[PDB]
Amino acid sequence: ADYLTSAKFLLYLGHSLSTWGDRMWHFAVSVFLVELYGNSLLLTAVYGLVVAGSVLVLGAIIGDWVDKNARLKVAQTSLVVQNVSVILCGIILMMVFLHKHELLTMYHGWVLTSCYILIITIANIANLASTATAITIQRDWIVVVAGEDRSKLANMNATIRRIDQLTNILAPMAVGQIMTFGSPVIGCGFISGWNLVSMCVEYVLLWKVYQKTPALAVKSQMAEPFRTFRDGWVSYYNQPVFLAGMGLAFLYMTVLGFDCITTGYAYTQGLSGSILSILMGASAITGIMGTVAFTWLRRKCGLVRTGLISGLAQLSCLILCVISVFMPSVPIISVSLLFAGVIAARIGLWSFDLTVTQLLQENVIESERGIINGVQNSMNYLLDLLHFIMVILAPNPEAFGLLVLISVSFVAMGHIMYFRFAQNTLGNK
Amino acid sequence: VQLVESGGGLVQAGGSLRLSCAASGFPVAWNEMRWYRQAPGKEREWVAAIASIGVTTYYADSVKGRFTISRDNAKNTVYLQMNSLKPEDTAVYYCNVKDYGMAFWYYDYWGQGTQVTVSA
Ligand SMILES: O=C(NCc1ncccc1F)c1coc(CCNCCc2nc3ccccc3[nH]2)n1
Repeated sequence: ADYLTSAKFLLYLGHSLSTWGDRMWHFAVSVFLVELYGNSLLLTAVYGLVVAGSVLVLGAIIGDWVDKNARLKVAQTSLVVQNVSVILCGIILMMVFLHKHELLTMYHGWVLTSCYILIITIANIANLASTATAITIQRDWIVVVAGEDRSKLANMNATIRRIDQLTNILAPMAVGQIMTFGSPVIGCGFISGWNLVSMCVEYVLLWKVYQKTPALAVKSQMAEPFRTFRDGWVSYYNQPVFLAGMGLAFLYMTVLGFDCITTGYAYTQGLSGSILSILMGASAITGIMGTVAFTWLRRKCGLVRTGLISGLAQLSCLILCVISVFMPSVPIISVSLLFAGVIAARIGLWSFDLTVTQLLQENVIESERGIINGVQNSMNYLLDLLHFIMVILAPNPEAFGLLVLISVSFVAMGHIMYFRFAQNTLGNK
Repeated sequence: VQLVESGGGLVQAGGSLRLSCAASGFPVAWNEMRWYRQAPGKEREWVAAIASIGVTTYYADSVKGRFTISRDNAKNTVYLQMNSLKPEDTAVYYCNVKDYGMAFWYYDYWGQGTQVTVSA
């Protein structure tokens, strides 16, 4: 059983541990937001705006840093920064949960605001490090480990997505059970300790991956960062894979989704916790099914064909959702149609996400890989920022319908862009 | 996200009553609203419920038929209409919300409660 020590499985294990830590810490921050502050749209929206704006500004910088440095150095530095930021965030969360009563009742009104500012800043740093490690590990390391074998690359990307979704659905359950059977302070302490141990393990895991793969070793003072940012965006605009990236970014403008504990429109609206949990589980299983569908489609059709088919599926499911919205309290038929439309949209969208990921991994030269992927993340977070702005501007319930249309419209728009990419690449159906 | 109750009092056996539960911090059209009875000398018991997504009622067998639970989203309230009250229904009624929160972190939120007395 040499599979347990191969580069591919060690990469899988490292990604699994990193994603588990990330999701546990995300759930801890969500619990911090819910317990201290009420179910407020403004606070979660401000957190999302801060994270999205920071990544939008610094995507090119992070990509350039990944591109200009050795692979092991950037991977380990990003790992250490992410885990240390998560450890500090966990310690602060344990401290606030320990003094929750005093903060809510006895202490002045500025201490809670200071705690929120500190938590969102540490979360922004952790998310920046997570974006850096995602860029480097996924793009560079998975492409190099796969090499010239595209089937292996597609299987590795699909397995990464499956691990990500399973962790997204399991880590909230584990942290919730731990917190309830103990206390939120115990939960935050466990999260901090687990992140420390996982950092220690993942350092050695990345070092061992770097050994078994010998191909990884080959490869105003703000004028320079601004020049790198401009050069990165100009290079991104001149890539053949640009409309596909634009479509993938536009697919982030949607409100229709159940994959996020906080910053989700359904939770902000006031939907019951049990229904939200059921919908998140259904979205996770359907996302796994979508990754399987992508892996199957890529072999039969091409890759651009796989993207087109996935976009067609997602548009059909969102058409079902629109029919639900326009269908004449509210009848349970409309709600069931909307939920089915969103879930089947997820199954049709994960395949397109994997297709665009494979296109970026294949058609971006090794010299521009980090910068182009950083700019792609910047575009994704820019359209996520637009989504958060839209959610802020329309908080009243009797506008939800409108949002749906907007969201669906953008999806269509995104896929239209990808369709143009197809016409620029194949010229055949 | 507390909710209050009103409409309790003392009525003759076989009369009619309407208990109104007003919620503030959440929608009532998407949360499973419930009613509970707490009788003197014994633990609280289930009375009625209403679904979260649709509109379905789940009255308990002991009080099924003579009770009605109806939600109103415009006023964000839940009404328990009690008809043909019996002397053993004298208790304290608690409005309840089950599974309110985020995805995997939800709780049960109770109300102050209203005293209902039945005499013959
Ligand atoms: O379709 C969708 N997304 C496309 C997609 N997803 C994943 C892979 C590929 C792909 F193309 C979709 C559906 O619902 C939603 C929810 C709204 N999005 C914002 C999520 C969020 N949470 C945040 C927390 C902190 C900071 C920033 C945050 N941004 N997004």
